[PDB]
Amino acid sequence: FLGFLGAAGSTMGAASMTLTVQARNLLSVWGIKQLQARVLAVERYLRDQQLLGIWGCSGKLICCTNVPWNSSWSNRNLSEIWDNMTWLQWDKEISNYTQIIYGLLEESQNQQEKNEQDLLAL
Amino acid sequence: FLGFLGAAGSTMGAASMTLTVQARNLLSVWGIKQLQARVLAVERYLRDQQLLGIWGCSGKLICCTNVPWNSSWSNRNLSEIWDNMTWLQWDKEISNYTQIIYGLLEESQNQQEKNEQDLLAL
Amino acid sequence: FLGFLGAAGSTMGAASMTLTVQARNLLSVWGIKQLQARVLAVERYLRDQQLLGIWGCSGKLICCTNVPWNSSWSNRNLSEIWDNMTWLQWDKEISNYTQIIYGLLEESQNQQEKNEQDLLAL
Amino acid sequence: AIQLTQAPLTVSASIGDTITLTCRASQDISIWLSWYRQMPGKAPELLIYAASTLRGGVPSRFSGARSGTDFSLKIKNLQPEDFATYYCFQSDSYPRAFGQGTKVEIT
Amino acid sequence: QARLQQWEGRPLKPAETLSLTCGVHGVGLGGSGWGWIRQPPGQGLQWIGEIDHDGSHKHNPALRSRLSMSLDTSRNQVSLRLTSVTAADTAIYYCVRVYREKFLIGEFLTDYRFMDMWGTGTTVIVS
Amino acid sequence: LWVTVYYGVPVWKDAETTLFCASDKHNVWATHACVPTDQEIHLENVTEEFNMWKNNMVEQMHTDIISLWDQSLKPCVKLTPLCVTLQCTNVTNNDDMRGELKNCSFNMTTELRDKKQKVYSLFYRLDVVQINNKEYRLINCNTSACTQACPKVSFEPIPIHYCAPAGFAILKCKDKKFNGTGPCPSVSTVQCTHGIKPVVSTQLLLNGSLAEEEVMIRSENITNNAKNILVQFNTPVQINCTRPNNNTRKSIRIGPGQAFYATGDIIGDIRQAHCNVSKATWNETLGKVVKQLRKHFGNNTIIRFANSSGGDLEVTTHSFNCGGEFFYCNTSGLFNSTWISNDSITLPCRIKQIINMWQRIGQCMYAPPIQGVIRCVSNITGLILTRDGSTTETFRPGGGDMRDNWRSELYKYKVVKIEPLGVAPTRCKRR
Amino acid sequence: LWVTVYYGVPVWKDAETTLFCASDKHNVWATHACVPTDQEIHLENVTEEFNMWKNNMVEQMHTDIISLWDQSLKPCVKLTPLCVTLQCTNVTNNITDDMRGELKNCSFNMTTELRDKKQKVYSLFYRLDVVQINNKEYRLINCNTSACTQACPKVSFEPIPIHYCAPAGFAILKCKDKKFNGTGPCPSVSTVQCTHGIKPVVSTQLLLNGSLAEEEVMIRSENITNNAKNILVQFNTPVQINCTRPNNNTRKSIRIGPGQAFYATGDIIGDIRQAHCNVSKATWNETLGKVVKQLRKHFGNNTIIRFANSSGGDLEVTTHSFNCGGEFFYCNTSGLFNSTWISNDSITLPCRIKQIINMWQRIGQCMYAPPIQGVIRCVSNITGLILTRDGSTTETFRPGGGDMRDNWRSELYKYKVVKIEPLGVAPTRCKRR
Amino acid sequence: LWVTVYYGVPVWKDAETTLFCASDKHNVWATHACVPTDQEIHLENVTEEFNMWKNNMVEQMHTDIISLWDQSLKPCVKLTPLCVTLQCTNVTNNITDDMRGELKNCSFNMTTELRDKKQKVYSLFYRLDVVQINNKEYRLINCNTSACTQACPKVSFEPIPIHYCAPAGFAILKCKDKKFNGTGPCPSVSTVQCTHGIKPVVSTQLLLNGSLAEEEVMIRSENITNNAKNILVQFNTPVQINCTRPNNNTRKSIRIGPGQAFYATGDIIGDIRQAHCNVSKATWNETLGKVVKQLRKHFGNNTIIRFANSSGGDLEVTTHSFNCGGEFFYCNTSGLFNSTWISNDSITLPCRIKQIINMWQRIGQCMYAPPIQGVIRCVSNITGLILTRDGSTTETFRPGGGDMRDNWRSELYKYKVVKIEPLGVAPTRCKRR
Ligand SMILES: *[C@@H]1O[C@H](CO)[C@@H](O[C@@H]2O[C@H](CO)[C@@H](O[C@@H]3O[C@H](CO[C@H]4O[C@H](CO)[C@@H](O)[C@H](O)[C@@H]4O[C@@H]4O[C@H](CO)[C@@H](O[C@@H]5O[C@H](CO)[C@H](O)[C@H](O)[C@H]5O)[C@H](O)[C@H]4NC(C)=O)[C@@H](O)[C@H](O[C@H]4O[C@H](CO)[C@@H](O)[C@H](O)[C@@H]4O[C@H]4O[C@H](CO)[C@@H](O)[C@H](O)[C@@H]4O)[C@@H]3O)[C@H](O)[C@H]2NC(C)=O)[C@H](O)[C@H]1NC(C)=O
Ligand SMILES: *[C@@H]1O[C@H](CO)[C@@H](O)[C@H](O)[C@H]1NC(C)=O
Ligand SMILES: *[C@@H]1O[C@H](CO)[C@@H](O)[C@H](O)[C@H]1NC(C)=O
Ligand SMILES: *[C@@H]1O[C@H](CO)[C@@H](O)[C@H](O)[C@H]1NC(C)=O
Repeated sequence: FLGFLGAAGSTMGAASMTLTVQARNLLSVWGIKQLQARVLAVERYLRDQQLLGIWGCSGKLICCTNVPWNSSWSNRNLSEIWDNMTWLQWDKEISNYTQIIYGLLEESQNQQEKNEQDLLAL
Repeated sequence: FLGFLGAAGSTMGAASMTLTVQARNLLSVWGIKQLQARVLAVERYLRDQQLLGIWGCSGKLICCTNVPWNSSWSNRNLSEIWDNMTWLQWDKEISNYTQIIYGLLEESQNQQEKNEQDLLAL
Repeated sequence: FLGFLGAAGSTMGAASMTLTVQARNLLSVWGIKQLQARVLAVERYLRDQQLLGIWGCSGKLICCTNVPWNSSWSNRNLSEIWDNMTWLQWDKEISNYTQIIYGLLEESQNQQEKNEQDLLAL
Repeated sequence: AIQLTQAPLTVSASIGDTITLTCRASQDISIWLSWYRQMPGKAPELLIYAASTLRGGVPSRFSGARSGTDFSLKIKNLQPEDFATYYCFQSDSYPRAFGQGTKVEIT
Repeated sequence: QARLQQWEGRPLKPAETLSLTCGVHGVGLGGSGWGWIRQPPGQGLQWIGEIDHDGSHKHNPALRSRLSMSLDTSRNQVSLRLTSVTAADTAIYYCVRVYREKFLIGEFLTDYRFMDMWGTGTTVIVS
Repeated sequence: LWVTVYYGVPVWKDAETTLFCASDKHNVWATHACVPTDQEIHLENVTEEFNMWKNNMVEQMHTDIISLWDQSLKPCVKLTPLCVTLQCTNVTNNDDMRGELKNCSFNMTTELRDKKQKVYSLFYRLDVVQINNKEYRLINCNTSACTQACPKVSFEPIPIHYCAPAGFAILKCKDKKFNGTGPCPSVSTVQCTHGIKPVVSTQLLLNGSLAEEEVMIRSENITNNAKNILVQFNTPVQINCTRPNNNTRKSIRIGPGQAFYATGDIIGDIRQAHCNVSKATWNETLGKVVKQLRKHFGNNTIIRFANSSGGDLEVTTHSFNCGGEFFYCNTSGLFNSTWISNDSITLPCRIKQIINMWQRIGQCMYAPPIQGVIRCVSNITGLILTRDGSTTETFRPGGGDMRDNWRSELYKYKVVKIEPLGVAPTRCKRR
Repeated sequence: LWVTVYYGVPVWKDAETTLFCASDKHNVWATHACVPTDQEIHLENVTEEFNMWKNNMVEQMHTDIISLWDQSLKPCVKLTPLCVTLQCTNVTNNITDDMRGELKNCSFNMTTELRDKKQKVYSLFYRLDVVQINNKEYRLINCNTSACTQACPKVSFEPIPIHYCAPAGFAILKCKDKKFNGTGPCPSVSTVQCTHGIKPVVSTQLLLNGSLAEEEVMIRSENITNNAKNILVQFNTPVQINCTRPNNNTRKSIRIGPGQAFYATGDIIGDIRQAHCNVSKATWNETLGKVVKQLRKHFGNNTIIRFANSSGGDLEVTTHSFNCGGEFFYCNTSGLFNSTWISNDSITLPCRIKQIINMWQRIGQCMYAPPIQGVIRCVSNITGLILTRDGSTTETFRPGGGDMRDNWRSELYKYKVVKIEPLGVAPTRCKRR
Repeated sequence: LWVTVYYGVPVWKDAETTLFCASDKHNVWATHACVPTDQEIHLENVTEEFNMWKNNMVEQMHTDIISLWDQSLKPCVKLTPLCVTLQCTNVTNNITDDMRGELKNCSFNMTTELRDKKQKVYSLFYRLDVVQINNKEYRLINCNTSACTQACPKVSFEPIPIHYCAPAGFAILKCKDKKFNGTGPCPSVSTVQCTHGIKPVVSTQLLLNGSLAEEEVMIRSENITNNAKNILVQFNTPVQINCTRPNNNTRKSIRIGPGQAFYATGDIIGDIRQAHCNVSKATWNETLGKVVKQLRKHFGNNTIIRFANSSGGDLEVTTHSFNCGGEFFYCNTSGLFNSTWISNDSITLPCRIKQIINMWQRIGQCMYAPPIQGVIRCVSNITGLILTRDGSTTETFRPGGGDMRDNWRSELYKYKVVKIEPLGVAPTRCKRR
C-alpha cells in the first residue's frame, strides 16, 4: 500500500492498480471559508460522476467504451504507454485532445442508449 | 445542436435525443445567498438521482422499466404522443398521475431486487 | 406500510423489504446552522454512495457480492440471522469486523473490475 | 352622571355664629368632594378639598366631614368675609358636577 | 404671585366661535391640568371641560361636538373654542388648574383633582 | 455463505448534531429564525436506552435560547446615558409598593447634544445603589450598560420544535414510567418534538408538560445531594400573579430616535406584588410528591420541605417573567412542612427592572415599565429540589441553572444517526 | 406499453429562487462581490404565461437593492455629534430671487479630534435640512427620529448594470414579443443565461436611463380599469433631460472625532442659482402625443386625456426625486404634466437639493449626502413614466411613484424564473429484461 | 485500440483554493475555532515545479493572519475617551542617560462610569506614543488618525503553531529537497494532508522562531540580479537573542466607563533602564561568515560583501520590530549589520517600546498594548534574515522587511497546493460489448 497519490510516479499500468485510493480521497466568516470548501468538493465530485454516468461508466473505476482511439490523439503503441509513461506525463500529451474525446464518449453512449432502447421493444 | 431547453417546443420523440443537454445543466448579499443556491442545486440533483437508483435506472437517461402503462393515465396512442406532443404538454396531462407511477416503479424494482437475489442463491 | 425506521424491531428478513423507506429519508447565525447541516447530509450520503460504487453495488439496495463469509465474523446460520435477529442487534455483533469486510469488498471488486476488463480484450 | 344636592339654598346668620352646610350626592363619591366660596362679584376660591383638608391660608374655623353621601361643611366664628355663595364639587366620575350653591347672608 | 389672568373678549354675535384664552403666570402648564368653568348669571357654576396631566380631553356631555380646547405650552396659555354660541351660553368663563394630590384611602391611592387656582372672569354676552 | 450489502437498513447510532428550529409582532425566540412546521411512527419491539442527563438537545437548546435572546436585544436602545448620578428621595417617607421605590431625579441628555434634561423616574430600591435627597446610581453601572428591553418585542414564550436534519432521527420515549435513564420499551420516531415553550423560571416549572399517571421524580443520582431533583406533577397547580399598582409609563428622549421608558407615577392598589397558590391544591400536590419521594429514601423517613438556603435573588426566589415585568417571589410558604409516615397561599414577590437573566455578568437588560395592572395565570407543572446532606431528609428548592428547566421537556427525546449501510451473510453469489 | 423513465426532459414550472448577481473605486451596489458575466437560446413553438405584476424577481431585487444600500453605509461616519443647536442666518450673498432663503449659513460647536476640546465651525445647510426650534436657532430635520449616517465619500451612487442569474437547475425565460403588455401568453420565448444589464436607477415619476420599447409606446397596468393601480409607460424613443446644479459648492472637511470627518459646504464661489432640469418642449410634447395615442386604446377615441401634476404627499412622491452627481435632486414636474388632449424652446423644471436623504421610505434611516465639489451637470434619458389616474368623458393622469418596485418592474417585465423538472415518465413498447 | 475511461488516476494540476486550519486562554489566531490535527506519503519518481514567490498559500496566510488579528480586537475596549489633552511631565526618577526623555508622566481628565463625573488620572506614556501640541500639553499619536482598540488583557499574542490543510480534492505537495532555492524542479516531492506547525511570528529584519535549514545557509531571492527584490536568508543553526525590559512596570486599572476599563502604567518600581537585546558576538560573527560564503556564489568570489544597517523609513522597517512578553520592541540592529568582508562577549541592541501599534501597515486601525506587569525576559532564535541589496567590486546588504508576507514565505516555501484531476482517458484493446 503506497497511500494517496503514492502511484503518481508509477507507470500507467501500475498506477491503475490503485484507482480506489485517489477516488475515496476526493470527497472527504471562518465557518463560511470551511463551508464553501466543502460545497466546492461536492459539486466538483458530482460533475465527474455525472460525466461518467452520461458515458455509460457510472459506478466503475475502469470503464471500456466503444470509441476507437484515433491515432491523431497519440500514435504511441500500447506497450510504450502502460509500461513507460506515468499518468501525469500522459495527461499533458492528450490535454488538447481531451474535450474532443469527451464529446465522442457522450455521443457513443446516447447512440447505445437509443439502440438498446429500440432493440428492447422487439 | 439546439442548446439548453432548445427542444422545449419540439415533439417528445425529437426532444428525447437532447436529454444530455438539459441533464448537464442541472448541476452547475452575494455571500451566503449565492452559497445556499449551490447547496440547493446539489440537493435537488441528488434527490433526482436517488429516485432513478431506487427505480433501477441509475446511470441512465432513457430507462425502460417493467411497470405496464395503465390506460387510465393516458389513453393516447404512441403515434400522437411521440410525434404530436411536447414534453411540457405531456407533463400537464399526467401531473396528477406522477406520484402513483412513482410508487409503482419503486415497488417493481424492489420486487426485482429480491427476485434476482433468490435466483443467484441457486 | 410501516414508515421511516418502522421495521427497526422487525427481523432482518422482514426489515430488508423496506430499504427504500430509509434510503429516501437520508437526503431530505442560524443561517449557517441550517446550511452546514444540509452540506453534511449531502457529504454523508455521497460517502455511502461512493462505497457502494467501489464495491460494484452502485444503484442497488441489495447487492450480492463475491466475498465469502468467514464465520469468524458470525457463526450463526441463516435461519437464526434472518428470522430472529434485527438489524440493530446484528449491527452490534459485526461492528468489530465492519472495516475488515469493507476492505474485502473493495479488494474483490477491484480484482473483478480487471478480470472483466481483461476479458473484453480477447 | 352624579348629581350633588346642596341644601338649604339660603341660610342666614349673624356675625359670630356656627353654620353647617349640607351637600348630598347621588351615588357614593368616596371622600372626593371639594368646597368653593364665591364672594359676590369675585371669583370662586378653594376652601376644602377631599372634604376634610383645609386649603393653605384658609382659617382653621372652616372644616368638613363625612366620606359617604351626606357631606357637611361647618363654619365657626362667622365674619363678614364668610357671607358668600358656597359650592360643592365632586371629582369621582368624569362627568363632573357642582352643587346648586348655598347663599349665606346676615339675618 | 401665581395667578391666572384672562381678558374680556367683548360681546359676540350669535352662532359664531367663542375664543377664550387664559394667561398662566407664576406656574406653568406642565404637570397639572387646565379646565374651564362658567357661571350663568343668577345661577350656579357649570363644568365645561378639562385637559388632564396626561394630555387627555374630558368634555361635558351637554356640549356635544362643539367643544375644543388646546394648550399653548410656549406661551403658557389655555384656549377655548366653543362654536355655534347660543343665547343660553351667556356666562362668565373661568380658567382653572385642576391640581392632582394623592390621597390614600385604606389601601388605594388616587389622583384627586380639585381646581386649585381660578381665573378672574370673562363676562361673555351674546346678542 | 457470501457477503451481501444492504443499503437502507434500520440501524442508528447515538449522535450529536445541530437540530433546526420550527414554529407554527416579533418575539425574542422569533419565527424569523425558525422554519414552518408540517409524523410520529411507532417503532415496535425497539428498546432504546435514553439518558436525559447527558442529552445534547438540552445543551443546544440552552445555547439557542440564549442566542435568540441576545439577537433580539441588539437592535434597540442601549442605556449608556443612564449612568448619571441620581438624587433619590423616598416615595412614601413612612408594607406598600411605595416602600420599594426611590424617586430619583437626574440630568439626562436631550436629542440635541448640547442641551440637558432634568428628568425624574421611580426606580426600585433593588436597582439603585447609594454612592458615599442622597446620591444613588443604577446597580449594573460598574459592570456594564443596560440595553433597554425593546418595547415592541414580547417576552411571551412561543412553542418551538427542534427538528433533526436529513440522515438523523429523533427517538421519543413513550413510556409513562420512564424516569430519565435506562431502557424505554415504547419508542417512536417523530419528525420533531412537541412545542416546547421556553418558559424561563426558577424553583418552579411554570407551564409546560404534565406527567401522565403519577408525579415523577428525576435525578441524575438520587443518592447524591449535589444533584437537583426534577419533580414533575401529574395535575398542575395553578398560581396567580399580580402587580396591583396602576403604573404610569413615561417616555424620556435620551437621544436622536432613542427613548427611555420610565415609571413616572404609581397609583391604584399599592399592595405588594404577590402570587396566590391554592392551599388545598398545594398540600395534596406535596402529598403526591412525598409519596413518590419516599420510594427512594424509605417508608419511615421524615420528608421535610424547607425554603431556599441563600445566594442571589435569582436563585433564592421563584424568579420568572409575567406580563413583561419580572417577578421574584419568596416561596417560603410553599416549601414549609414536615411529613411523618377556598384558602390560598400568598407569596410576596419583588420586582426588578435591571435583569441579568442567563446567570451572566456584563450583559444586563432594562425591562421598561408595563402600563397598567399586571395579572397572571400559570400552571406549576414541576419543581427543582435540592437535598440536604438521621431519619429526616430536607428538600430545599433549587435552580439557577436554566438547563434543568428544558431538561424537563427534552427528557423523552433522543437524536440518533442513521447508519443505512449494513452487510450480512446470504446464499447469494455475484454472477 | 410500459412506463419508461426519461431524465433530462425539457420541462419546467414556475418557481421562486434566490437569483445571484453578476456584473460585466467602490460602488453601493457592489460589483466586486458579484461574479463576472460571460448565451441566449430561442425556444421555438414555446408559449409561456408571463406576469410582470406577480414576478418575484422584482420583490427579490427590491430586497437586494436595499440590502446593498445599507450594507455600504455601515463602515462610514455616523453623524450623531451633528445633532446640535445650529445658529443659522440666511445666505443673501448673491442669491437670485428664486433661491431666496433656501441656503442657511449655520454655525455650531463641534467635537474636536481631542475629546475635551471644542470647535466652532460653520456650514451651509439647505432649508429642507434644518427646522427651526423655538440669528435664529435651527436643528437638522432628522434629529428627533434618528441619527444620520454620512454617505461615505469614496463609494459611488452611480448605477452600475447588474445581471440577475439563476442557479443550476433553474432557467430565466425572456419574452421576446415586442408588443407584450406584461401579462398573458408570450408566443416568442427564449432562454437566457441571465438578464441584461439592469441599472438600479432610483427615481420617481420618471424612469431614467431605462430600456426603451421596440416598436411603440407601451402602456402597462395591473388592472387598467382600476385607478388605484399605477400605470407604467415605456417610451420607444428617449427624452433626454439635462440636469444641473449651477452653484460652485466648496466641500470643507470638519474633523469631528478620532478618525471621523464631516464634509460641510464651505461657500459657493459665485452667484447662488437654483438647480433645474431642461426637457425639450418639442420632444416632450411629441412624446406625450404618442403616449396619449396608446392611452386612448384603453379609454376610447373620444376620451379627453388630461395631464395634471402630482396630487400631493411627501416631497419624494410629489417631485421627480432622483440622484446624479452624488447630489439628490427633487425636481418639480408640474411643467411636464400640464395639458389637455382632445380628439429650440425648452421646459425648465425648478429642482431643490436635499442632503439628509431617506429614500427607501424607512423612517429611522438617514444618509447625509456630502457636498459635491464644483458644478454638477447631468444628462439622462426619460425612458418611461409612472402615471396614476384620477377617480365623465375626461380622464386625468397624474405622475406617481414612491414605491420603488415599479421602477424595477419596468426592467424585469420580460423575465421569468422557472425550475427545470427533468424527470419524466412516458409509455413505450420497452420492457426491462 | 479503444478509448477507456479511468477514474481516480494520480494526476494533479496547479490550483488555488481556501485551505483551512488545524491546531494540535484565548489567542489572537483563534485556533480554538480551528479544527484539531491528526500521514506522510513519499512520491517516488515525481519531479514537481515549485515557486515560493508565486505561492498563494502565502497570500492566503497573510489575509488569514490579518483577519484573525482584527477579529480578536472586536470585543475589546475602544479607547475613544483616551484622546484627550494630556499635560505631560518627564519621568526623571532614577532614569538612565539612555532613558532620558523616553518615558513621560502624563496626567489627564478621564471619564468615569458615571457620565456626569470626571476623573483626574495619570499614566507613564512612552515618548513614541505622545505628540506635543503647540507642564506642557501632549496628545496621543493615535488621535488625528483613529482610535485604538485596547488589546484585551486575556487574549494572548503568543504565536502558536497552525496547520493549513487542503480541502477534499486538493493535495499539498511538500518539496523535501534540502538544497532548494524555492524555485524550479524538486526531485524529492512528498504529499501531506497539511503542513508543519507554522508559528505566525510577526517580526522585521530578523526571522525569529522559524524553521532552520538542513545542511547549509540558504539564500532565496526571486532573482538575485535585481536589487529591488528582498533576499530571504535562512540559517542552518539558530542564533539566540535574549530580549529584556528591565523596568518593573505597574499596571494600574482605570475605569473609563460602565464595563470598559483602561490599563495604564502607574509607576516603575525601582531603577529605570533601557530595553535591549543580546546576541553573542562569536555566534553572530560566525553566522554572517556562513551567510557571506553562500552569498558569494551569486556575486563572485572576488566581490566585497558589506553589511550596513537599515536605510530609512518608518520605525517598523528601520528597526527589528517584534513582540514577545506582550510588549512590542523596536530594536536598533545596527551593531548586528556593521562589517566589511574581504576575500563570552555579546552585542547589545538598544530597543524602544511603543504601546500604540499599527501592526499590518494598515492606517486607521491601531491597537493600544496594555502594560505588562513586572519584568519581561525573552529568549528567541534568529532563524533568518530579510536583506536588501543596493545597486563596483562591493555589494552592500542592508536589512529589510515591512512586508509581512516575506515572514511567512520563509515557512511556506516548500509547500504547493495542487488539484487532483481524477478523470483520465487512455487507449486499450478492451471493447464494450
Ligand atoms: C417624585 O419627585 C418629583 C420631584 O422630583 C415630584 O414632582 C413634583 O411634585 C410636586 C408636588 O406635586 C410639584 O410641586 C408643585 O408644583 C406646582 C407648580 O408646577 C411647576 O412645576 C412643574 C414641574 O414639571 C412645571 O412643569 C410647571 O411649569 C411649574 O413650574 C413653573 O414653571 C415656570 C416656567 O414654565 C416657572 O416660571 C414662571 O413662568 C411664568 C410664565 O408666565 C412667569 O414668568 C413666572 O414669573 C415664572 O416664575 C415657575 O417658577 C415654576 N413654578 C414653580 C416652580 O412653582 C406648584 O404650584 C405646587 O405648589 C402649590 O400647590 C400645592 C397644592 O395647593 C400647595 O400645597 C403648595 O403649597 C403650593 O400652593 C401655593 O401656591 C398655590 C398657587 O400655585 C396657591 O393656590 C396655594 O394657595 C399656595 O399659596 C407644587 O409646588 C413639582 O412641580 C413636581 N416636580 C416635577 C419635577 O415634576 C413627584 O411628585 C414625585 N413623585 C412621586 C411618585 O413621589
Ligand atoms: C519509481 O520508478 C521505479 C523504476 O521504474 C519503480 O520501480 C518504482 O516502483 C517507482 N515508484 C513508485 C512509487 O511508483
Ligand atoms: C394584457 O394582455 C392580456 C392578453 O392579451 C390581457 O388578457 C390583459 O387584459 C391585458 N392587460 C391589460 C391591462 O390590458
Ligand atoms: C532555482 O533552482 C532551479 C533548479 O536548478 C532553477 O531552475 C531556477 O532557475 C533557480 N532559481 C533561481 C532564481 O536561481
